[PDB]
Amino acid sequence: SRKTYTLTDYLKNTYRLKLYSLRWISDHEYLYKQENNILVFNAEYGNSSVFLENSTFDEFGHSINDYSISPDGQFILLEYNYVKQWRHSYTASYDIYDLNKRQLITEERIPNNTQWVTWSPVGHKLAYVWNNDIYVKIEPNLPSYRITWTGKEDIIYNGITDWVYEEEVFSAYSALWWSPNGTFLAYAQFNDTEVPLIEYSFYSDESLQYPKTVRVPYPKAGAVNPTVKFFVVNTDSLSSVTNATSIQITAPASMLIGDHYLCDVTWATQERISLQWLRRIQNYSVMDICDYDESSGRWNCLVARQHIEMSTTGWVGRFRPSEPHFTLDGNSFYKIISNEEGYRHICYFQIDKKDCTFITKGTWEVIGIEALTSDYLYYISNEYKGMPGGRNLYKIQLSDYTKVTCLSCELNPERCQYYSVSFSKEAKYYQLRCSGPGLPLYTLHSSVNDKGLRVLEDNSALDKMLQNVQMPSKKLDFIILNETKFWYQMILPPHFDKSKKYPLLLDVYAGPCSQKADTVFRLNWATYLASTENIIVASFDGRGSGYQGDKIMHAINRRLGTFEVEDQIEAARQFSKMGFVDNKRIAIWGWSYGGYVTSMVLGSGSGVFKCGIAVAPVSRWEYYDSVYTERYMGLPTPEDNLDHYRNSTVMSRAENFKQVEYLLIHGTADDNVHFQQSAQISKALVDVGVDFQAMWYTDEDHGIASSTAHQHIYTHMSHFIKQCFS
Amino acid sequence: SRKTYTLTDYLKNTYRLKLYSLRWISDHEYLYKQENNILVFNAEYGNSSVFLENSTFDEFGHSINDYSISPDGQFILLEYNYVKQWRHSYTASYDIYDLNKRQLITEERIPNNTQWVTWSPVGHKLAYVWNNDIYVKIEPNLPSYRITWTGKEDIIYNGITDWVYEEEVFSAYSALWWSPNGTFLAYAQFNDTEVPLIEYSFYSDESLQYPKTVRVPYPKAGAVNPTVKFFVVNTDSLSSVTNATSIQITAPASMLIGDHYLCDVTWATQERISLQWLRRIQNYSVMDICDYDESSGRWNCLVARQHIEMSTTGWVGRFRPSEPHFTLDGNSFYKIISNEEGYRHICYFQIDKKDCTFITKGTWEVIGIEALTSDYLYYISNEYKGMPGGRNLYKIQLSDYTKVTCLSCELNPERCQYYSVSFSKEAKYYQLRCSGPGLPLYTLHSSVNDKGLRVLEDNSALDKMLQNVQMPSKKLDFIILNETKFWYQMILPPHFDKSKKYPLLLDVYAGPCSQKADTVFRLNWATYLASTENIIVASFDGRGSGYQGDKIMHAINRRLGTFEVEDQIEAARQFSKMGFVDNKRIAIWGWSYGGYVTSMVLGSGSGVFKCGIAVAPVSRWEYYDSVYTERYMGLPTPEDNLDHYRNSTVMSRAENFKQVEYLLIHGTADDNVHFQQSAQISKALVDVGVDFQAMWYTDEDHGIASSTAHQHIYTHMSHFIKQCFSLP
Ligand SMILES: *[C@@H]1O[C@H](CO)[C@@H](O[C@@H]2O[C@H](CO)[C@@H](O[C@@H]3O[C@H](CO)[C@@H](O)[C@H](O)[C@@H]3O)[C@H](O)[C@H]2NC(C)=O)[C@H](O)[C@H]1NC(C)=O
Ligand SMILES: *[C@@H]1O[C@H](CO)[C@@H](O[C@@H]2O[C@H](CO)[C@@H](O[C@@H]3O[C@H](CO)[C@@H](O)[C@H](O)[C@@H]3O)[C@H](O)[C@H]2NC(C)=O)[C@H](O)[C@H]1NC(C)=O
Ligand SMILES: *[C@@H]1O[C@H](CO)[C@@H](O[C@H]2O[C@H](CO)[C@@H](O[C@H]3O[C@H](CO)[C@@H](O)[C@H](O)[C@@H]3O)[C@H](O)[C@H]2NC(C)=O)[C@H](O)[C@H]1NC(C)=O
Ligand SMILES: *[C@@H]1O[C@H](CO[C@@H]2O[C@@H](C)[C@@H](O)[C@@H](O)[C@@H]2O)[C@@H](O[C@@H]2O[C@H](CO)[C@@H](O)[C@H](O)[C@H]2NC(C)=O)[C@H](O)[C@H]1NC(C)=O
Ligand SMILES: *[C@@H]1O[C@H](CO[C@@H]2O[C@@H](C)[C@@H](O)[C@@H](O)[C@@H]2O)[C@@H](O[C@@H]2O[C@H](CO)[C@@H](O)[C@H](O)[C@H]2NC(C)=O)[C@H](O)[C@H]1NC(C)=O
Ligand SMILES: *[C@H]1O[C@H](CO[C@@H]2O[C@@H](C)[C@@H](O)[C@@H](O)[C@@H]2O)[C@@H](O[C@@H]2O[C@H](CO)[C@@H](O)[C@H](O)[C@H]2NC(C)=O)[C@H](O)[C@H]1NC(C)=O
Ligand SMILES: *[C@@H]1O[C@H](CO)[C@@H](O[C@@H]2O[C@H](CO)[C@@H](O)[C@H](O)[C@H]2NC(C)=O)[C@H](O)[C@H]1NC(C)=O
Ligand SMILES: *[C@@H]1O[C@H](CO)[C@@H](O[C@@H]2O[C@H](CO)[C@@H](O)[C@H](O)[C@H]2NC(C)=O)[C@H](O)[C@H]1NC(C)=O
Ligand SMILES: *[C@@H]1O[C@H](CO)[C@@H](O[C@@H]2O[C@H](CO)[C@@H](O)[C@H](O)[C@H]2NC(C)=O)[C@H](O)[C@H]1NC(C)=O
Ligand SMILES: *[C@H]1O[C@H](CO)[C@@H](O[C@@H]2O[C@H](CO)[C@@H](O)[C@H](O)[C@H]2NC(C)=O)[C@H](O)[C@H]1NC(C)=O
Ligand SMILES: *[C@H]1O[C@H](CO)[C@@H](O[C@H]2O[C@H](CO)[C@@H](O)[C@H](O)[C@H]2NC(C)=O)[C@H](O)[C@H]1NC(C)=O
Ligand SMILES: *[C@@H]1O[C@H](CO)[C@@H](O)[C@H](O)[C@H]1NC(C)=O
Ligand SMILES: *[C@@H]1O[C@H](CO)[C@@H](O)[C@H](O)[C@H]1NC(C)=O
Ligand SMILES: *[C@@H]1O[C@H](CO)[C@@H](O)[C@H](O)[C@H]1NC(C)=O
Repeated sequence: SRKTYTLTDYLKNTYRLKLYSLRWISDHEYLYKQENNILVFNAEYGNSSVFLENSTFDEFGHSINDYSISPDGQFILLEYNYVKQWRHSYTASYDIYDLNKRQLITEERIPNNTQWVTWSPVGHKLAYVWNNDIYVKIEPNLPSYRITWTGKEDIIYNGITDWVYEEEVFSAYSALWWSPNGTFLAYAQFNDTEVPLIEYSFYSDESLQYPKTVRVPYPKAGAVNPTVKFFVVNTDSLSSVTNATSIQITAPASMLIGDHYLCDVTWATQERISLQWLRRIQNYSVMDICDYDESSGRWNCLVARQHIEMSTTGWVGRFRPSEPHFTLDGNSFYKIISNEEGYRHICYFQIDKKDCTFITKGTWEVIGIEALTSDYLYYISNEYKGMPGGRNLYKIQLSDYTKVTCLSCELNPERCQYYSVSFSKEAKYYQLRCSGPGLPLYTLHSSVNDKGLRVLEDNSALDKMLQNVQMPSKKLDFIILNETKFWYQMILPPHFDKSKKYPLLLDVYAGPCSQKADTVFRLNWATYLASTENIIVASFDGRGSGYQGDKIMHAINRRLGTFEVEDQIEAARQFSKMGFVDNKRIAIWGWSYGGYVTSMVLGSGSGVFKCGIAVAPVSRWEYYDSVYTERYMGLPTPEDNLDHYRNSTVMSRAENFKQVEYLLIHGTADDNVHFQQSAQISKALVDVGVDFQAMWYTDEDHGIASSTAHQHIYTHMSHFIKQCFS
Repeated sequence: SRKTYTLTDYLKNTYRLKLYSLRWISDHEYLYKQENNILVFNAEYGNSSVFLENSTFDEFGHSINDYSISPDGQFILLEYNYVKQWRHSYTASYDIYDLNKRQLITEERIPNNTQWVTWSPVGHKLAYVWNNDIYVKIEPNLPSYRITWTGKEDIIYNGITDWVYEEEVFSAYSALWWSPNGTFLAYAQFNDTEVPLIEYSFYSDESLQYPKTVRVPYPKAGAVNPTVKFFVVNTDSLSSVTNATSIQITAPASMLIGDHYLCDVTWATQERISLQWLRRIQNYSVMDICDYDESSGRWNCLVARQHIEMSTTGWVGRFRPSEPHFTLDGNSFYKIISNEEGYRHICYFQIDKKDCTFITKGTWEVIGIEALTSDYLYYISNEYKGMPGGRNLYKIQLSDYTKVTCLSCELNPERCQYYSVSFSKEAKYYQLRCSGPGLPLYTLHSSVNDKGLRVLEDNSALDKMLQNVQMPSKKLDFIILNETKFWYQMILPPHFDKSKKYPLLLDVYAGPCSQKADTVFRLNWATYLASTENIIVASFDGRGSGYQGDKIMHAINRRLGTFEVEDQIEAARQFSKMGFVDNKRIAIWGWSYGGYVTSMVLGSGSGVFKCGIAVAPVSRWEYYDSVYTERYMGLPTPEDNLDHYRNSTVMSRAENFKQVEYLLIHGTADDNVHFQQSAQISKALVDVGVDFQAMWYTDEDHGIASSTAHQHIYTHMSHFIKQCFSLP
């Protein structure tokens, strides 16, 4: 009855989801990138015009992998010679096209190997980083003003983050923030002088005679961290005969007393900036609010105007303290924080008042604040139907907190229970993005009355393609572990029959604040497994899970490798007793933190799992980065948590691996979870005489995403899974 | 009843081959260590006495890894804190024990982390290397004299070899040579300033937070090679000048013209030293004979005493130029070189006459010269029965070369066909060591009449245990191709039945001058595969193999990855034709050069082999060291042999791997055949979407010899072979 969704369909991307990536250029229009050009759309009516046909550069001489139009609409930044570095970082060459004269700028161009570029928020000023220093161009074709002169590879970073700040703090390579109208350029400076370097071989193409050694400043748990400083420069004052003057904003004293991090920067007004700092022991943070002083020329951060955010049950924030949303005058702000009961809700602050007022409450949480107007605060939460894995857009009336309206819950309940949003500049319009449980649905709306203007993309095409294939279904439900309920999902094989017994694969991650049971529609490996191999692929969110309150999330505080691994086993245990689950054929697999939990479960002696696959797993927390690890584990010292750091390794369970079939996989050029972690696991298994399966991927990183490697690993894992299940 | 030889038997070393390791301290006595008490024996009567009691060093605070008694036997060097490095090199701590006063010396001790220590050949002088510099101690308790000040980590090596000289040039770590009576100390100096570094991670124990990066000066094919200098210093002047001058002996001009190597150094007399040099293009070699000029205090090498040795079809020597053996007076010497018929035989040289006189036969080869007396010259060869895989001890009468006697051939023809020997200091006695085809047998003889004095060890214990197990058998024979015979061996399952069809595993190496078919008795993995799994494990010595003449050994000159590979495929076809092999279950495996061949065969498209396993394989010759690679391949340049370098990689045959089951294994800390080699193979396979099996071994080197790692790899390979053959 029709074909199934095969491995090749997945690996070759036969059935592709359509998207609608737009970028608002004002409160009324937005740009829409296409294959052959770029169009500007009028949100009110839906009509459009061509901004440029790309063919404008058919003879540019280079392949452009990205365009960036000045908020001005007068210039286009052309990026090419792209070279990826870490998850967000990369280098590239840049050319600027002057749209006024429709001519490429030939003078004073951006240097090759530029690390980062960004237009100012309003006109056409540019700030970029080259060789670790900051540069500013007031006009696209004029000479640049050198802002910093201390940049030095692997030592001093100006305007860009180092490895650990890029990955675990800002999730970005950029370390510069323009003020609202472009007057000031704020930036951070990182000093990795005493930060140890992780080193690993990179083999490159066959033609390279000698392997090269990659070295990157990377702080593992307890090691020396990079230090940070913050500055602000006035881009309207830069001379040309004189060096630029950058003003530093330091302290707070409660932070300077020891190791700390800069964890958030958000401008409040044209002359007021907010900064959030976090102590190395991540259960205490402080927000400073600094104002410019023309007469003194400094940036003053009045005490009494700062706000302390701490936690007695765990760390601060889901992954870091939340971003504040300042009112128009910048005298007050809204921000998500953990309420008295441990659930995250919106709290309303006055910049000089100590206590804030929660404007939302209940046993559910706010995911994020998306827009703020004098009229309403728009946000996304999982309140609807009490489903932690679902998400809807709401608006709360700032004059009457009793008037909360769900703007997406009812649009199409059967198809849409998971949304994300994108508001125009002043929130006059918003694009809704439904991503499950049905096919993605993109729509446009107007805020004044929340009218549904039009459908932007409904994936009707794809829908017609899948009706011809035996697709699996998704069951989202829960089980109860003494008092508390925990959710799980199952990707079910076509024509599922509870009378029949199916082999089950536990797909796991389970890191702090993770969520693997949700209402999102996915076309992945699990789809193939259930559709072609008739394997049920389950996922479970137990202790440590997010979006359900701190009682659940902080349950594994200072105790990674305990409750989240046990709950994973407990869940698997209840699944086996279900009846439509063959208890003799149950497997488990995960990537990264998921590889860690997979490995820990397999070495627990549960006897529940037959086989398991660990990809790029963490094996012992002392090998992982400081920011992430310490957030949950504290410091690896005897005074603190060294004992648990030593009790939660994978290698300590080696002996228990004699009862299962294990497949260990890792990319040799993994800069995140070092290949070292899996090399130590295999050595421990060898020392105990445990046979297992292994696969290394040379020169692949944490994503093992090169086209051929991606195909190889899934092909290799599939053989392993069906071999185990047959 | 009666069990077979199980994997565990092999992995747990249940059946052990007893040995009899002795050390001659004179022409009449030898030392024999019994794990606890080191006693000394009298060759003549066999009576012994304790030389050093068991407890003598208890409370030492350290475990003695090894002992070393000085020539005059007055002192003993205690080696502890051993830390292995490469194949022969290792660092350690040392203490000297005064036997004259039963005192442990505590003054001016040898430094910790000392790289190498050696007694003078006479007396009790000492020469050691620390931080790449040479130091000399005239008296065990007195302060040392520094000889070199140029020592520099990974840059300048004094008295010790760099990586490639240790592994490929000398097959030894030490780079210093005391003169016979100990007056002079000769040494070489290696400058690796311009030599590229191979870098790889070493993870160490779990406790190490950040992995260490190992970097070793290692010249790959065609890269810059270390340069060498040779010096000779007079140690008897150390206590009179403050800074004794090291006299340099350079040239030859024919060598200085371009890249070269110092390949051998041996003293001829108290004042005569011979040096052998080899051009980077290893088809030309020169030996200088230099005499000390008591007048100018310099060392001069007369050109009339210079001996050239070149090759028109291949390289010089089996792996390098042959070592000379000088007559007592140093005016003439013997040396193994290939004759006009391509066979390696011993010829007699006079130091100032260029034409040498061959003293041995033809259709076979001399393996090595073992001892030289005024009367006879003793050597080992494979002449007996025309079996290239057998080894026997002979002796030829120096005054009449027609008089040659075999001393080992007839001792026990059924049990012994492979011998090695150890002569006493003046060749008055000698121990014979038989290693196959029966169980090892050690005997002691007196050279006067070659009379057998007694049996030192006959492995009677082992013999008994084995009569209680179904052991496999071994067949050694040959096959004829293009009218040339090629030898092979097969380890046959118990109760072999030529009427049945057995699965077969081709055990390969096949490197230049290699020999995998011989008479040696072995208790290894193959023993288990045959005995327990009933699999036939075979080996074939094809073109390129050694001990059979240059016609066969040089067949692969400048052509690695060809004939040698094709011949292993033919061997499997030839074995199949024998009628007792299952055409559907033929596999192949190898280690190192054997991994390269296994891989090249699996990617050949033959379809003779179902599955294969490659351990630490070479994948492309441009990744292997210069000395070994260039010897057979020349330079990887377009003007020379680059085309074949590029045409002989394993990666270029990845597509062909879709039709076979492949298992690739490699140690991550392999300093010899770099992990890089397998890393590029796996990547090539991933690039064409071919599935395969893999296993890396964290921190294991080329030997993957750690106890746990050893048991693990053989256990893993067994699962693969059994699964491939549908066993058990
Ligand atoms: C080992 O071999 C290297 C060659 O790679 C030798 O290094 C070379 O040493 C000479 C010393 O005469 C250097 O020349 C000097 O260069 C400086 C420039 O900084 C100049 O001021 C001096 O007047 C002189 O010309 C040469 O640069 C250097 N080459 C390299 C690549 O380092 C080294 O001496 C050898 N060591 C031994 C113990 O043989
Ligand atoms: C024992 O004698 C040897 C041989 O003379 C001494 O070695 C030599 O020592 C000098 C000075 O330490 C080395 O440096 C030289 O410096 C000059 C001037 O800067 C420069 O022009 C030369 O190129 C060289 O770098 C010299 O290279 C070195 N030569 C050798 C063969 O080692 C040694 O220092 C003496 N030991 C004692 C304790 O006096
Ligand atoms: C980046 O951060 C560095 C420290 O992590 C700053 O530096 C400071 O710390 C070093 C120690 O690493 C001090 O000492 C250095 O010099 C002495 C003497 O030469 C050495 O003995 C010592 O080992 C260090 O190499 C420096 O004195 C100190 N710097 C200053 C200016 O006092 C570094 O300045 C900083 N860079 C920037 C741009 O902020
Ligand atoms: C999209 O079209 C509008 C004009 O649309 C028409 O007029 C509207 C009032 C309404 O009746 C629609 O149904 C009609 O189709 C463009 O508006 C013009 O914008 C330019 C500058 O951008 C301005 O000079 C004109 O005065 C505007 N016209 C009107 C009537 O206001 C708009 O520019 C179009 N957007 C794009 C991206 O093409
Ligand atoms: C081994 O024993 C000999 C003793 O030899 C004896 O006489 C022989 C003719 C023969 O009958 C043997 O069986 C006898 O045991 C020791 O030889 C002595 O050596 C010392 C010098 O070291 C010498 O001064 C003595 O005269 C020798 N003894 C005789 C009788 O001549 C020899 O030392 C013993 N070696 C060991 C290692 O124990
Ligand atoms: C960035 O480099 C490009 C390419 O130049 C080459 O590659 C560089 C990495 C470096 O190795 C240069 O020496 C190479 O020439 C520059 O583009 C120009 O390209 C033309 C032809 O392709 C060449 O004749 C020019 O010399 C190159 N450079 C200049 C200044 O003309 C590009 O200009 C460089 N970026 C900047 C800001 O100059
Ligand atoms: C701006 O500041 C920079 C950094 O101090 C100055 O540049 C350095 O000037 C010194 C002295 O001339 C040179 O030795 C360095 O090579 C320069 N570069 C660096 C990175 O230090 C620069 O001179 C200053 N310019 C003005 C106008 O004051
Ligand atoms: C961008 O913001 C800056 C800072 O508020 C504005 O600059 C100020 O302009 C006022 C004029 O009303 C001056 O009195 C201040 O001295 C300026 N401050 C500084 C630091 O220069 C600027 O006007 C804003 N830009 C625009 C286009 O409105
Ligand atoms: C933030 O974390 C620190 C460190 O875990 C807490 O301080 C420690 O608390 C434990 C008891 O819970 C004591 O044994 C230690 O002596 C305390 N100090 C240190 C340096 O470890 C601190 O209480 C936490 N803050 C909050 C608000 O809970
Ligand atoms: C062994 O070493 C030398 C070998 O040259 C012997 O000969 C002496 O050598 C030195 C040169 O180093 C000359 O100055 C002496 O004249 C040589 N001796 C004679 C008698 O001419 C030396 O005799 C031997 N030393 C020992 C300890 O045996
Ligand atoms: C040893 O082999 C080398 C191979 O490099 C020979 O080198 C040269 O001479 C050959 C014969 O005349 C030429 O065919 C080669 O092209 C040339 N090699 C180079 C790099 O130019 C060398 O002659 C041989 N020596 C002997 C004695 O045969
Ligand atoms: C309660 O549930 C948790 C996890 O669901 C489990 O670890 C624990 O044993 C149960 N009982 C108690 C008293 O905590
Ligand atoms: C060698 O090292 C040990 C341990 O550090 C030390 O006790 C001993 O004195 C050292 N010996 C020498 C000769 O330096
Ligand atoms: C004949 O050539 C060699 C012997 O010279 C032999 O090994 C081979 O099998 C035969 N044929 C071919 C094509 O090599």
